[PDB]
Amino acid sequence: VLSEGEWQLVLHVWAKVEADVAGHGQDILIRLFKSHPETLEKHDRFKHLKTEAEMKASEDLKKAGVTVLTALGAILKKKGHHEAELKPLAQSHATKHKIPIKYLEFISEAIIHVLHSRHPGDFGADAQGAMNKALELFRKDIAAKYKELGYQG
Ligand code: HEM
Ligand SMILES: O=N[O-]
Ligand SMILES: O=N[O-]
Repeated sequence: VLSEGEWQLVLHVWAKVEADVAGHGQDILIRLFKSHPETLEKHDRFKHLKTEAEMKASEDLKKAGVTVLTALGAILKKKGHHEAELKPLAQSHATKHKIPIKYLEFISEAIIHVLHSRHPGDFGADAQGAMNKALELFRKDIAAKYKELGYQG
């Protein structure tokens, strides 16, 4: 559990993300791919990209970032009561895309990095700690679902 104040910290900084979902998505995916290049291999449409500029110019990458953040924002807004939203995501990520937990850790790291970089006043120790808890809970619960589906990733 997060407290209600922790949830509110999460959603307060999220509202900043919602002002420009695509640009935040671009920064987060580029951070993920630069930090953990093996992750890029999972995206057949754009796995050939090399430079930061190429990544910024890619329509497909920009769409992917919005796809992620739209889903994740809907998850966060449930304040832990997200089983229904996690169900389809676990299904595709376990059985189709095969995204291991370690990669969800990497993207969680990238999200934290970008929020700290862009919104430090809204991302002090309080809010960092609350977002860390929120993303940990997402990963815990998705991991259980993965296993239910037969995927030990
Ligand atoms: C916060 C974590 C994540 C969220 C909320 C998320 C969400 C989504 C959603 C909503 C879709 C479209 C529907 C679906 O196929 O389920 C999608 C597709 C996909 N996801 Fe994720 N995702 C996450 C993390 C990741 C990571 C870390 C990777 C790869 C390293 C990944 C790889 C893919 C792939 C390969 C697709 C298919 C389309 C594509 O190639 O771009 N996802 N994801
Ligand atoms: O690489 N996240 O889709
Ligand atoms: O709590 N989600 O499976």
